[PDB]
Amino acid sequence: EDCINRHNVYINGITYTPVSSTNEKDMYSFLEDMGLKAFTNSKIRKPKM
Amino acid sequence: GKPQYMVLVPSLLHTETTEKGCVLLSYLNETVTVSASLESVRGNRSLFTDLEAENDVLHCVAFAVPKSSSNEEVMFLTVQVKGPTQEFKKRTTVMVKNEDSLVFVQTDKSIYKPGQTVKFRVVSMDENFHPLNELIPLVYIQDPKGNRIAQWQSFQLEGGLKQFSFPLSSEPFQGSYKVVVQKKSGGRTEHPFTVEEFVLPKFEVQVTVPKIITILEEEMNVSVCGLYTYGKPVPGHVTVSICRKYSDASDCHGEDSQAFCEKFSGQLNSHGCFYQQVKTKVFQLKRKEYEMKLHTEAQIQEEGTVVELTGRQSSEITRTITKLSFVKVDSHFRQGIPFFGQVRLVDGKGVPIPNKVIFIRGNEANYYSNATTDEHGLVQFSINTTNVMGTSLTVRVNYKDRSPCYGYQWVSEEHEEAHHTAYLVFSPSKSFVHLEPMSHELPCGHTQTVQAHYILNGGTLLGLKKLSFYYLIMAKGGIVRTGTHGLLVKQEDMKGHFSISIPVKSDIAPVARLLIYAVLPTGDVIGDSAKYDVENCLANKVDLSFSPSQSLPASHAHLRVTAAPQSVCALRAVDQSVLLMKPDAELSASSVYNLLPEKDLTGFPGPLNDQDNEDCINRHNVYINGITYTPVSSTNEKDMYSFLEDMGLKAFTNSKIRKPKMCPTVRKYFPETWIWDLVVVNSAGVAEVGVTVPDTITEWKAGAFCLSEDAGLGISSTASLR
Amino acid sequence: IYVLDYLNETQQLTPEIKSKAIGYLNTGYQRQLNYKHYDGSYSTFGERYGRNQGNTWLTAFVLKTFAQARAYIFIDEAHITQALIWLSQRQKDNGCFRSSGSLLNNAIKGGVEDEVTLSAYITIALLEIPLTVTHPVVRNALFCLESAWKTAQEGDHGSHVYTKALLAYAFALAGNQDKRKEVLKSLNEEAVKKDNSVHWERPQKPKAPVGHFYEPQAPSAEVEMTSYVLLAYLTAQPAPTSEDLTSATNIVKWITKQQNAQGGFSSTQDTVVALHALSKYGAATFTRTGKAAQVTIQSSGTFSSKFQVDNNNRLLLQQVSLPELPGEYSMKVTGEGCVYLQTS
Amino acid sequence: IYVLDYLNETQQLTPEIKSKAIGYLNTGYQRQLNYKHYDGSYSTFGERYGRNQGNTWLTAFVLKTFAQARAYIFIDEAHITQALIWLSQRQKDNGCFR
Amino acid sequence: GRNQGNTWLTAFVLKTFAQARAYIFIDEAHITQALIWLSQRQKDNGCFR
Ligand SMILES: *[C@@H]1O[C@H](CO)[C@@H](O[C@@H]2O[C@H](CO)[C@@H](O[C@@H]3O[C@H](CO[C@H]4O[C@H](CO)[C@@H](O)[C@H](O)[C@@H]4O)[C@@H](O)[C@H](O)[C@@H]3O)[C@H](O)[C@H]2NC(C)=O)[C@H](O)[C@H]1NC(C)=O
Ligand SMILES: *[C@@H]1O[C@H](CO)[C@@H](O[C@@H]2O[C@H](CO)[C@@H](O[C@@H]3O[C@H](CO[C@H]4O[C@H](CO)[C@@H](O)[C@H](O)[C@@H]4O)[C@@H](O)[C@H](O)[C@@H]3O)[C@H](O)[C@H]2NC(C)=O)[C@H](O)[C@H]1NC(C)=O
Ligand SMILES: *[C@@H]1O[C@H](CO)[C@@H](O[C@@H]2O[C@H](CO)[C@@H](O)[C@H](O)[C@H]2NC(C)=O)[C@H](O)[C@H]1NC(C)=O
Ligand SMILES: *[C@@H]1O[C@H](CO)[C@@H](O[C@@H]2O[C@H](CO)[C@@H](O)[C@H](O)[C@H]2NC(C)=O)[C@H](O)[C@H]1NC(C)=O
Ligand SMILES: *[C@@H]1O[C@H](CO)[C@@H](O)[C@H](O)[C@H]1NC(C)=O
Ligand SMILES: *[C@@H]1O[C@H](CO)[C@@H](O)[C@H](O)[C@H]1NC(C)=O
Ligand SMILES: *[C@@H]1O[C@H](CO)[C@@H](O)[C@H](O)[C@H]1NC(C)=O
Repeated sequence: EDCINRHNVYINGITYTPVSSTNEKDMYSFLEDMGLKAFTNSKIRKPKM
Repeated sequence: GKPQYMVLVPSLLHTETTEKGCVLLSYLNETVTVSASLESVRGNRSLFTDLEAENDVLHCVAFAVPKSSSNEEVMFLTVQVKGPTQEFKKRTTVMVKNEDSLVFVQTDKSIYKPGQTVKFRVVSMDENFHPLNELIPLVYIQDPKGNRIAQWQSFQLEGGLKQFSFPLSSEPFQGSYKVVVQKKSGGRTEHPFTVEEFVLPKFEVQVTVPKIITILEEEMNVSVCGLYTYGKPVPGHVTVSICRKYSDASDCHGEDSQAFCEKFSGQLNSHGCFYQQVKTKVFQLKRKEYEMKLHTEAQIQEEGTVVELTGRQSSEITRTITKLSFVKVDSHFRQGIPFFGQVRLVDGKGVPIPNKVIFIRGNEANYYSNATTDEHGLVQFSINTTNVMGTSLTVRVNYKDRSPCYGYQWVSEEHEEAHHTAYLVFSPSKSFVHLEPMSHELPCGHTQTVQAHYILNGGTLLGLKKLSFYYLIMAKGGIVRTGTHGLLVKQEDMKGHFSISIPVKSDIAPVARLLIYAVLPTGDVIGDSAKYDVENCLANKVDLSFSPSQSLPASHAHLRVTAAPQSVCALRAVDQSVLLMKPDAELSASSVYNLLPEKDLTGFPGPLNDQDNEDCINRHNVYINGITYTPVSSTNEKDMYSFLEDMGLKAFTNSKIRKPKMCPTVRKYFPETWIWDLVVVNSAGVAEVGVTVPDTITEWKAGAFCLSEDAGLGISSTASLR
Repeated sequence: IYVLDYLNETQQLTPEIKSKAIGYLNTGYQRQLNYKHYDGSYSTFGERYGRNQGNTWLTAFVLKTFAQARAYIFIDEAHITQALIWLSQRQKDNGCFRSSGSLLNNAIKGGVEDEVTLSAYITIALLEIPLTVTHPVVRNALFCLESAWKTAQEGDHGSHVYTKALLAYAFALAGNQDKRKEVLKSLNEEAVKKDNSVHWERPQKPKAPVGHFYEPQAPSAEVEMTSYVLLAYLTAQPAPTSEDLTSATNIVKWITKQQNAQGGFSSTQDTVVALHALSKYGAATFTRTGKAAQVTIQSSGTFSSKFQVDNNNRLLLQQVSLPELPGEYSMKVTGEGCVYLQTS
Repeated sequence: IYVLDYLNETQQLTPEIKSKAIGYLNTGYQRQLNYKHYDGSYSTFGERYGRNQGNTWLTAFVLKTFAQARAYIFIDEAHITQALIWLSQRQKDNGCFR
Repeated sequence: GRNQGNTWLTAFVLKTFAQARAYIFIDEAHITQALIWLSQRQKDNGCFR
């Protein structure tokens, strides 16, 4: 679904840094680990799509 | 109020030349002593110059550097701030170099006839253009076969010059010769002249052809005349021709690109010329057809004299046709001040065309806005600053899209666009100083004033009203002038415009790199830098005033020369027939400025010198917690070091300048050269009483130059006598 | 280089080997030069499509051996000055040098990757290149090296004892005769004597200092250590005292015994300094012209024994007894060349 | 080699060029040695695959220039003797060399 | 497999696998598999992405 990781490639700070994925625990992951899906409005999933 | 110290020095320090370097001891914590020490990479060679520093004053100091046997040697320069409380020091590599003098040779003539004595004079000056009594080891005349025919060894120039003479043989080699001067360093300054048998011409062949002509053309106007003295024309049966060379494919036994051309014929009118228009349709000037040559043949009547003149063979049929270009646009913008940029329209013979629509494009802030060319084909505009770093700005006009069949294939006639990519500066405390750009040839002997805009929104921090702004101007690879300005601010004071004066003196050579910068107690530096093209001028103002205008084979003619109060001036007067024959080798102000080494210093001496590592904080963080962690690479953001690097001077400092990323009587005779001589000017000018020449069938064109210890050298405007 | 150097000082040398050596020497120099960066640096790989960044230990190492190399075979001085300059660009007043060591394999050195141990190597290598103590890079390095001693001198927990050994030769080589003996007294006290043979070592099987770095380099620490300290003992500016060299001779007895069966030593950076330390001792001890060396050992009570040591004898353990119950003996040496007298 | 040789006999020479030269000289020697056969020969292809047979003019050429080169820098005498020997193996009394 | 199927190519395949299915018999799973993937890249507003 809507890929927001490939949206940004350039980024500020003191130096520019090109994108690469993350291995963390998002709310979605817990609901997935539970084995149930969720229809929602609020922020539940990590952006990396 | 966190203190700071700063010292600026050029990255290329000329040995045996007074090289200026400035110091800024900014905060009043105590009385301190600054001291730069230059020393060798290997060996015990060592120096020290103590610099007398005062608090919040930009005190300057110069110094001559000792000679090195190696043409270019790299050495260690370390500055040291010694004080009871704080003791700071920093090192970098600098390159020393023995930049030799700029010398030249003037010859009595461009061409010689055999048996005729050649007279030349050699002269030497420094980067500051003033007579330099150098010791030249060698000067010699090389014939066309390459044999050195005459030479003058180890000699010193008395008034920054020396005149010479070589008698040519009765049976010399017909061709081109050249006098050469090998300096002590080796730097061979060459200068030619031809030798051949010839009958001088009495009359010129004035050919008039459009300097440049449009590809889309039906016909064109062209004319040819013939005069000699006081503009008295001569009648003759002219036979002009107008041809072209498609692709200089080198003959192939069928003419060197001798491609189709309409020749012409006619008689010249007295009190006039022969005029003609020619249809260009015959030439086609399309399908890999490049340029044109225009021969003449004013076969002078009442004589059997056929003097041709292959004049104006620079009549171009350029590939471009509809064009535009920038004029005054900033290359440095900031997210907190909408940038401004001017553009101009040009086509064919640089014709500016008003009242025609343009199409600006900005892939960033989406400034896709049209406008129309005002009088003198021009459009100024500004855009809103709210996006990423690199901002690309292109400007398209009239018809960008069109169908010229294929791109490469058989013929292209592109209509060039104009484009630019400005980058932002790294703002430390959201504060910045912008310099209003005025790129255009600045006239010397006329002061200019530059506008400076300042943003200090919480840039004060300490909140003290008094804030010092400093500026420096550079040229010829060294700092020339220095100054300051004291802007007295509020606690927060972001809006304001203020300008600084600048006299265009001429000690600033063609390049004029100007910087400005602030010194905040937050330990930050904010500034800007810009380049201004200066017109090529001499300091010794001289003018040749030939007094008895025209005359006739007379005696005593008053020829005057105004110059510096005390100066040696080399005069040269010759028949404008030998000058008509082969034009003398260009000797103007522009000729001398090109002779100068280090016309501009931009960037450190990169091939020799390199250094960009003193704090690898780049790889400390392998990544940073973005909404999804991402690893680092590199950057192109502009900062302060970059402006000092672009200037070509490095800086020893304590405050934040570089971005932390530091890891990646019904008788006739005697005509050739009338007067080859020199004179000394009294306090004003000097009048030379030259006895007039008798075979004065033509005008006598004559020029000169001067040397003064104070006002450098000068060059006269070639004054004639009819 | 150091084998050619050692073979020459011992006097045992052959021209059929000198020639066979120079061939492997001149070739390796030119092959090494093939991995030099535009800035004068050197990298493990070379210059693989311009992407490679410099390792400050290999450059410094190259320079120390291009300083040595330069004595037998001719080296282009530009390569050393080019390197020296690049080393100064990686030089911070505080902490002397920066660790830019990007490599794959670390058996190549003995340094603890520490700014102290790295600067401690660059400072020897720089001093070893004949450079004055008044030089600006050595001025900002020596100052860092005094601060590194007074910080490592606070206690037993002071970067352990490896760092401590390099600080000796560096000082000795620099000329702080006073600070040299100050670090040398606290190392001599921290030494481990044995059967007439002294040495230096880390904690045998650690147990207490735990937290491994890649793999164990301890067999190479102990070899390098002693030989670094032997150089510090031999390196006195006027000349080493009889008290310096007699203590140095004991260190020699250990290293010479502790040798790799096939030839050389455990690592490589420990084989290099062993041979350099041996040859530098060998220069001080041996003599070329004064072949005669007479010795006389008598007693208060009519005892008399004397020997002639020289090029035909040195390779031989000349022994004598005659046991008189209350010893009152006088050892008298004459002529030239040294003799070691061990009484048991 | 022959430029270094000529510059020296004319007397017009510089140490900043002698050094710049020796670098391109010692490198090229070692790079050329990389195409030497086990038998002392030299082929345009070199060792690669181990199926190449010595170029009779290339070997002789190498030797003529390794004789010269040997004066300015230091080329291992074994390489010349190795070559000389292989040149003799392809030497027929009649018709001298093939 | 370093790719993400293009929405037009998939849709095209499906339109022609619908047609194709009339003369030559096709595996219905391939169409349903595609149809499902097309629904995953469907936003209420702006229909398809
Ligand atoms: C390698 O083996 C070489 C022999 O194959 C050794 O060469 C010998 O080197 C010594 C000196 O290094 C020469 O001795 C002579 O010494 C006198 C006086 O000494 C002066 O120089 C020393 C420093 O060297 C200094 O301390 C004194 O104050 C003196 O100023 C000179 O007058 C002579 O000219 C000469 O140099 C031997 O002649 C020389 N050859 C032989 C055959 O012994 C070399 O030392 C060994 N080491 C290395 C690293 O190469
Ligand atoms: C070419 O390269 C050389 C090496 O790079 C340059 O240096 C020269 O090096 C050689 C030694 O390798 C010097 O040799 C000279 O030998 C003579 C010996 O006497 C002979 O000549 C005299 C007459 O002059 C004659 O009477 C005798 O019978 C001998 O046959 C000595 O007298 C010299 O002092 C010197 O040692 C070269 O002379 C030296 N060059 C110079 C200019 O010193 C060399 O310069 C390069 N170019 C040339 C032209 O050789
Ligand atoms: C003026 O000098 C004093 C010392 O006389 C400076 O004090 C130092 O400040 C830094 C932090 O900025 C401390 O880490 C140091 O320990 C301080 N002492 C010394 C002796 O350096 C002070 O920075 C200066 N400026 C002001 C406005 O006080
Ligand atoms: C240049 O830009 C202006 C404003 O963006 C355009 O102006 C409009 O033009 C139409 C007719 O083409 C008018 O009906 C409107 O009144 C104009 N104003 C606005 C704000 O829309 C203009 O068309 C552009 N020029 C060209 C050549 O397209
Ligand atoms: C460095 O030492 C030498 C002695 O070898 C001396 O002659 C020279 O003058 C010294 N240099 C300076 C600048 O003091
Ligand atoms: C060319 O000649 C025509 C003659 O009518 C004239 O109108 C035109 O101005 C001429 N071109 C120029 C550049 O003067
Ligand atoms: C940007 O500045 C321009 C000034 O011409 C103004 O017209 C525009 O409304 C501004 N827009 C924003 C987003 O600030």
